Amino acid sequence: HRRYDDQLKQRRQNIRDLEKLYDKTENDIKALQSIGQLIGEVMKELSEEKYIVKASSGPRYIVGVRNSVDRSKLKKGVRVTLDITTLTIMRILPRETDPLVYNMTSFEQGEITFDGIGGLTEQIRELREVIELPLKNPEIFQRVGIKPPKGVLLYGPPGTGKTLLAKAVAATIGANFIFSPASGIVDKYIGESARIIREMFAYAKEHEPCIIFMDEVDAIGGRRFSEGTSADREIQRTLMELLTQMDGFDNLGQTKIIMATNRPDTLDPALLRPGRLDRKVEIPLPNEAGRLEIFKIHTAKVKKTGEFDFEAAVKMSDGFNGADIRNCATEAGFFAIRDDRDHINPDDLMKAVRKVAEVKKLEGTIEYQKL
Amino acid sequence: KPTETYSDVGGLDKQIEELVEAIVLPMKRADKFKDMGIRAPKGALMYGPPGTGKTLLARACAAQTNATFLKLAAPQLVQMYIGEGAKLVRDAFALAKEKAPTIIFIDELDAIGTKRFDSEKSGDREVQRTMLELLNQLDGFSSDDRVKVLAATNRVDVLDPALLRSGRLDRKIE
Repeated sequence: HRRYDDQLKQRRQNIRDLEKLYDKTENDIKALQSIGQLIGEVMKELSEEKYIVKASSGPRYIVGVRNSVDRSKLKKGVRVTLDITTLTIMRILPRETDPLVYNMTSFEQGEITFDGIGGLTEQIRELREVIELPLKNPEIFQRVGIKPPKGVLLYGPPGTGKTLLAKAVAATIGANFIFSPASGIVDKYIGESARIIREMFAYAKEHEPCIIFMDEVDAIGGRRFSEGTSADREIQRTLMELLTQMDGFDNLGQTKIIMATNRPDTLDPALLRPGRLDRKVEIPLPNEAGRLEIFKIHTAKVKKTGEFDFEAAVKMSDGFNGADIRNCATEAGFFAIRDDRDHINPDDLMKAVRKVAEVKKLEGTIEYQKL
Repeated sequence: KPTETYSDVGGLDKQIEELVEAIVLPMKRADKFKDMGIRAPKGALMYGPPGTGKTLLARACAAQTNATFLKLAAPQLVQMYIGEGAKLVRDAFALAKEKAPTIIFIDELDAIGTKRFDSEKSGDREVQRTMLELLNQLDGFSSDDRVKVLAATNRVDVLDPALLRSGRLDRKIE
């Protein structure tokens, strides 16, 4: 009796599962019945029902209005939606210049914090005053009367963790961060090279000032004497846009500009002078006490022995590197494999530091980048 | 994978064992590095007289791993179209995402780099663009120690001092 009934009860559950598939399939045709809509920004207001909106392709047309939109938000400076057939305004969308998300989102995954960049504390407490404080309690600078700093320059010898400085500050504030590589925005197009900089400062008002980051820019800061320039003239307008932005009449000082580079001299001396970049923060070789905090950082998550060395690792490598310790952590793993040990020999840790002395041979001694 | 193996070479085992510790052992022993927390070397520097077996030794190591290989020449990163060379390095590590255990080879590392600020001509900048991609991509989603790159160059004299880091090239193999 219940054998035939239980078979139909299981089919009844499959009937309701197909009912959701019926509407889902019918909605596919309903989604394909829709047409395309042109997106443009209002340039000039011709009349009440007549507007001039520039299409995304660059032509302009005189478009009408409908009863489903409000003419108060259809004025200039607001991105609207046009029609691809009769060329009229249909709907209203929020203002987004060039919605490139990979440039807007920094892909934050917490790894290194202020305790992992330690040993730089002399320069770490220097950054948090001009970054964390004005983005938290801006009235401190307003009571004295000084204007909040706009740009911050992070430079130094390679291997000191300047790249990790972007992820360390971003792991605390938790606000928005815009990563803009130097050679990723140089893609050759008409008027696009200077427009990319205009984007980040345009999105800073709607997305809140937060922090904008620049990664290893060796290019736009050059004088560029003319050999023919080999199509790079598009980069010249990129430098002009960056200089005119700081001196522009728009409200600034809330948005922080973090620009890191290998050496400062390649940057535009117009930027290095006051009025645009007010903050030059050097990250030189840490002192004897600064390196000691870093060895505990790399040996924390790594399985070690309780005899792991403290202050002798600083005395082993002097003047050869003095910057990147993480090289020593990688070399120490190979000595334990030959001896068939999971834990690292404290003597092999000192041998890995001695090996690094002959690893670099890249010269790169920096006495010239102080200024 | 290529057709070259370790049997076709001899007497280079001193330099071969240095290559086995780069793209060979950290790939199979990765289970040990994850438990120990030790990061594998991101790459290995190769230099010497141009008439060595650096092209053959790097070829013998690629067939033993039996993994997807990618060959990218440094002079090929410079093109007349701006941004095309920047997309080469950007799309080179993009294939290291879909296929995680891959091998990238860069021939003539000295081909891309310079300073060129003080003196006349104001440099070039049609070169250093793709060099900044090598610094940014290896500091990006990459450096999971499946991206390990074999860097082959002639001499050590002319090179960018910023090309060597614990996140780019570790073992310098003479």
